[PDB]
Amino acid sequence: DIAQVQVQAKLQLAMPLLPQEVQQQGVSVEKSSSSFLMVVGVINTDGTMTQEDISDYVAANMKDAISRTSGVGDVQLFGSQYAMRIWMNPNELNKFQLTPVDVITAIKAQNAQVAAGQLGGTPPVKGQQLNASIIAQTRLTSTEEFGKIL
Amino acid sequence: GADAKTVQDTVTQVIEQNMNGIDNLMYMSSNSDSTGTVQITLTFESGTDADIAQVQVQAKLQLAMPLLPQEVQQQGVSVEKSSSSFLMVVGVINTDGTMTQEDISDYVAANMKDAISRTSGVGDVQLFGSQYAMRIWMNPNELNKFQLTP
Amino acid sequence: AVFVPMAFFGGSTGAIYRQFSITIVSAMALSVLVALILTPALCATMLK
Amino acid sequence: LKVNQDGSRVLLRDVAKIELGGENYDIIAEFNGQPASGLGIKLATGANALDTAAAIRAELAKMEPFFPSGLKIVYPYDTTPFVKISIHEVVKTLVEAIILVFLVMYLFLQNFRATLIPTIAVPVVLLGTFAVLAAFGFSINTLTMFGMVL
Amino acid sequence: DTAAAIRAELAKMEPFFPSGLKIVYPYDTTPFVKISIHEVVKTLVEAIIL
Amino acid sequence: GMAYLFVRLPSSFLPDEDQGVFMTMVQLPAGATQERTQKVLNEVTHYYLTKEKNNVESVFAVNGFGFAGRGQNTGIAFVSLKDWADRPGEENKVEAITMRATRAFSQIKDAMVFAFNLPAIVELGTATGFDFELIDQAGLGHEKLTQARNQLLAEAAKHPDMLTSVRPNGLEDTPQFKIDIDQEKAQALGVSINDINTTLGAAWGGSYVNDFIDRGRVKKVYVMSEAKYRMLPDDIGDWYVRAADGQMVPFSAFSSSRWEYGSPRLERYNGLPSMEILGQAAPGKSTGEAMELMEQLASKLPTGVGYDWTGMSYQERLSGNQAPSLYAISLIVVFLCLAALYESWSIPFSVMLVVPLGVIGALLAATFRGLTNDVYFQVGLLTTIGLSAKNAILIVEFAK
Amino acid sequence: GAAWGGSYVNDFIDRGRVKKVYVMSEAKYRMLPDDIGDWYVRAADGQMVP
Ligand SMILES: N=C(N)NCCC[C@H](NC(=O)[C@@H](N)Cc1ccccc1)C(=O)Nc1ccc2ccccc2c1
Ligand SMILES: N=C(N)NCCC[C@H](NC(=O)[C@@H](N)Cc1ccccc1)C(=O)Nc1ccc2ccccc2c1
Repeated sequence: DIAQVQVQAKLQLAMPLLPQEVQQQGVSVEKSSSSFLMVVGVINTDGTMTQEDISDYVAANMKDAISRTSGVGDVQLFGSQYAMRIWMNPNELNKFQLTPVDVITAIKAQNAQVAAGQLGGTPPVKGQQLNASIIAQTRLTSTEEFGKIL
Repeated sequence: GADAKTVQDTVTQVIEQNMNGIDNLMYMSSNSDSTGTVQITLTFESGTDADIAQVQVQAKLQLAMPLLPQEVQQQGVSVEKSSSSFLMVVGVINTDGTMTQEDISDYVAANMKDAISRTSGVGDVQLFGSQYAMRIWMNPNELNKFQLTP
Repeated sequence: AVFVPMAFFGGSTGAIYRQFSITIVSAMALSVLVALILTPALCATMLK
Repeated sequence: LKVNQDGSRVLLRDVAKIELGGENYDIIAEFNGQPASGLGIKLATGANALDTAAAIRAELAKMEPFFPSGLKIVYPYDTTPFVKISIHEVVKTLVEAIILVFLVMYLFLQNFRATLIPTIAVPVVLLGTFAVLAAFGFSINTLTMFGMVL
Repeated sequence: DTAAAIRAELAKMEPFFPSGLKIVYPYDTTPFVKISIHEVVKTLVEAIIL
Repeated sequence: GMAYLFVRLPSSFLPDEDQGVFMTMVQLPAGATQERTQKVLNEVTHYYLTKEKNNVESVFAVNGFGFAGRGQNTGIAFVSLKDWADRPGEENKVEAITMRATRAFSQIKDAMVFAFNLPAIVELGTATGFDFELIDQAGLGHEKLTQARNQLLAEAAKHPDMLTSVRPNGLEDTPQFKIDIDQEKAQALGVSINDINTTLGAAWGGSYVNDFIDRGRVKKVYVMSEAKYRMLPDDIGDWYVRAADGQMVPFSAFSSSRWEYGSPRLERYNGLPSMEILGQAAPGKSTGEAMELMEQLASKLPTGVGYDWTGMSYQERLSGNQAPSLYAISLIVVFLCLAALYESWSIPFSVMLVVPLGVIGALLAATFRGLTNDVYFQVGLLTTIGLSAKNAILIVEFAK
Repeated sequence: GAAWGGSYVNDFIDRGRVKKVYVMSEAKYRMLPDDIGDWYVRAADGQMVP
C-alpha cells in the first residue's frame, strides 16, 4: 500500500520534464504480479460481429467495473476500445493543398466543448426573473458528423 | 461557466474511467451541476483506513489530470475527507464600524480560514461568501467604441 | 455468554452493538474481580 | 490596452468598471436579517469530534485581538454543549443511582457500616472500565457512558 | 475471493448483452482451489476412518 | 403473548433526539433567481423570530446553497435554539416546532420549505425507508432515462397496496439557451473560432486570467461584464468580435438563438449515468417488503435499464438478519457455560427459560408507551437476561 | 509523427461514453520506404514541397 504511494509521488515530480504526447497518454502506477488468474473470453455465435466490435463492448461496459471490483492490480484489454479513427489520404491532401497539421487544427476547434456562462449571471441585476445555462459548441457523436468538418 | 452537459464528459467522465485499481471500494457516485461543479464520492468498506484511502484516490485522478480543460487545472481540484454534516459554525457579523456582506467574507478568508482548515485535522472548510479578487466588469459598448474584444 | 457473542457486530452498526457489550463486559469481569477480591476482604475486616 | 491614431490613450478603466468585490456572488449569508459571512467546518471522517472543536477556538482565540472596529464573533449551530450535557446528565445519573442504592441498603440493613461495602464496590468497577476502554481504542461516547448507567 | 467478485460484477452485466454475445472461461485458477480442498478434506476423512 | 408483543412492536434504529439545533432547507421551481429565493428566506426568518421568540435564539440564513447541491434556487437556515432550561414543555421542543412549520407552509406560499430534526444517527438509518437508484446499462441517453424514471415513479404510486411513498431526488429539468455557431459563416467574414469562444466564455461565465497581491496576501483576478449586458437573450448581439480585416462584427451575424430542454444536474453511478429515487416504506410495510416489491417494478421497464441500490443502505441490517444470528450463539454459549460449573443435563434448562420471564415485562413497557424496538431497547433485553440469569442461578446454586 | 506513428488529437463522445480520436493514414501509404515522398508539406509561399 505505502510502496505504491512513494513511487507515484516521485514520478510526478519528473512528469513536467516529459513530452506533451506522453502526458495525455496513460501513465499508471499499479500493483504487479506477473501471472493471470481469471481470463474471461468474449465471443459471438448468433448475431455475428468482428474482433473489434467485441473488444469495444468489453472496454465500455465490463472492463471499467472489473478493475474497480475486489482490488484488481491491473487489467489488460485483449483488443482495443473504439475511437474515431481517421485515415489521411496523402494524394487527396496535395490535390487541395493541405497537410496533417491542418487536419489536426480542424478537429481541435469544431470538435470541442466550450464553457459558456449563463443568462442571469452569478452577480445579476436585482429583479431578474429567469436563470438558465448557455450551451455553445458540442462534442461530435458519429462517423457522419466527423465527415462534415470544414 | 460550464453548464451541466459540459462538465459531465470533460471533467466527470475523464476521472471515472481512471478511478480504477484501488484497494477496497463498494461503489462510486457523482453530481455534475449547471453552475459548473462536479463532485465524486468513493465510499469504502467499514473499518477501512481513511488515511490510505485518500492517497489512492488522489493518485489516480492525477493520472487523468492532463486530459482535462486548462480552465479546470488552474481551478481548485481537491480530495478531502467528507462527513455530510457540520458541527462548529462560526458566524461573523458587524455592529460598530459597519461593512457589507463581502468585506466580511474577505477578512474571514484572509486571516482565519487558512488557519482553521489546517488546525486539528479538519476535513474541508466551506467559506460562506467569497474571498476578495480584482473584479473587472467589461462594458461591451465601450469596447466597440475603441474597437476591441475580451 | 450473551453480551460478547452479541458483540459480533456487522456493518454501520459496528460500534453500536459492539460498544454496548464489551464496555459493560469489562464492567462485568471487573465486578467479578471486585467480588472475588476486596469485597471478601472488607467483609471480614469490618462489618459487625 | 490601445493608443488610437491621434495619440489618445485607451485604459482599462475607460472601457470597464473596476471594483474590488467577491470572486463568487452565487451565495451571500445573513444572521437574523443582518449581512454576514462565516465558517462551516465539517468533520474529517475519523477526526476527534470535540477535541477538534476545542482547537477551532484555539486558533480563533489568537485571531480575536487583531480585529477591525465592530467585528465580533457569534455562535449558531454548535454541537459542543450537547457533549457537555450528556456527560453532566449521565454523571448526575451515576451519583443518583449510588445514593438511592444507599437508602435500600439501610432499610434492609440498619447498620451504617454495613451500607458501605457496596457503596465502595461499584465506584472501583466504574473507574476500571475507563482503563479497559483506553487500552482497546474506545472513547467516552454516548454509548460507553449510557453503558456505565446500564 | 477476488476471482469470486469478478463473477459478481460480471453477473449484473450479463442481462444487457446484445444478440449472440456469450461468455466463455479459458485459463482459470478457481477450480484448482476447489479440488485442493476437496482432496485434502477427503484425505482427512480417510485418515480418521483407517 | 411474548411473540405477539414482539412482532407487532415496530422497529427503529435510534431515537431522533432534541439537539437544541435544527435546520430548514428551501427549493424553488425551474429557473428561479437569487432575488426570488431571497423573498422565501425572509419569510422563513420571520416565523422563527417574531412568531417564535421563546424557542429560537438566532437564525443563520444562507441564500443559494441547499444540501441537495448548489444553485440560486436552493437555500438553508441553520437554526440555533435557546438553552434547554428556557424551553420547558413538549411544545417548545424540536418535534413540535417543526411540525407546525411543514403543513402550515406547505399548502400556502409557492415554493417548498420543510424543516426537520437533525438525525443523531448518520445519513443512513431512517428505518422503514429505502434508497433506490435506476441505471442506464446500455447505449440510451439521458432523455430516454428520464422516460424510464417517470414510469418507475408512476407504477409505484399507481397501485399502493400497503403503500410506498416515492419521489425523485432532484432532476426537476429546466430549459437551457443553446447558441449554434455556424463555422462557414464565421471564417467567411474572417473571425477566428478561438476569439469567439473566449468572448462568450470570459463575459457570461467568467475567466481566470491571472494572480495579483492585495494587502500582503495573494488572490485571484477575474473578468466578465457589467450586470445589465448579460441578463437577457437579446443582449448577445451587443458584443462585437473583431475580424482580421480590422472591422467589427456582431454576434447575431454568425449565431443562431434557440431554446432547448436539458437538465441542471446529471447524476452518474459507477461509471454510468443514473437517476436517484428517494422512496420509503408504508406505515404497514417495513424495509424488506418495500424493497422486493420495488425490484419487480424495476424489471418491468424497457431494455437497457437495470438497477443498483444506491446508496447508504446497507450491509446486513439490525432488526432482522443480524439479530437472529447474534441471539443464536448467545444460546449456544449460555448452555455450555452453565455446565462448566454444574455438571448435569437439567440445571441449565432452568436458566434457559427465565429468558421469556423477564422479556415479557420489557415488551410491555415499550409497547404501552410511545417507545419502539431500537438499539437502546435491544441491549436492555440482553441486560435483563443477565439479571434473570443471576437471580435464577442463585436459586439453582444454593439449592444444589 | 501524425501519419506513420499516429497522434492523440482530441476527445469525443460515442453512445454516452467518452473515447479518443486518432489520426494517421490509409494502410497502403505507409508500408514501404519509397512512400515517404508521397507526403507533401506546405511552405510559407503557398506551394507544395515533397
Ligand atoms: N479488535 C479490536 N477491538 N482491537 C484491536 C487492537 C489491536 C491491538 N490489541 C489487541 O490485539 C488486543 N485487543 C487483542 C487481545 C489481546 C489479549 C487478549 C484478548 C484480545 C492493539 O494494537 N491495540 C490498539 C488499541 C487501540 C488503538 C488505537 C489507535 C491506534 C492503535 C491502537 C492499537
Ligand atoms: N428529495 C425529496 N424531495 N424528498 C426526500 C425526502 C425523504 C422522506 N420523504 C419522502 O421521500 C416523501 N417525499 C415521500 C412522499 C410521502 C407522501 C406523499 C408523497 C411523497 C423524508 O425522510 N422526510 C420527508 C417526509 C415527507 C415529505 C413529504 C414531501 C416532501 C419531502 C418529505 C420529506
